[PDB]
Amino acid sequence: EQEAHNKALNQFKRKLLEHRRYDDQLKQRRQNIRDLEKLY
Amino acid sequence: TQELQTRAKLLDNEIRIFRSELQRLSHENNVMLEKIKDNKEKIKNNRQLPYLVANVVEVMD
Repeated sequence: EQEAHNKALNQFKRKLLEHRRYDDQLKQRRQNIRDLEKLY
Repeated sequence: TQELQTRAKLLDNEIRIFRSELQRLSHENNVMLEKIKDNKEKIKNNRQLPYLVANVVEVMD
């Protein structure tokens, strides 16, 4: 509440939720390049 | 507060690696789907019927 260090940590918890959203995409798109590279 | 400040200083650089790496994989994964359609048009031309029969007397292996 009073502290201005809680406003600093809220900006980086929106980037941390984006890092969880990005992990599901990156690991799924990387496994699709490994399957298609054995066919290739 | 020192432990939480060091988590915050690291994520200023980190969101740049994730953005640059999702763009690399999505353009590479568009090129892998086009490779397997292009080579398959040339396999299907050679697979054309008719074609002789044989058997394999030996695999040298």
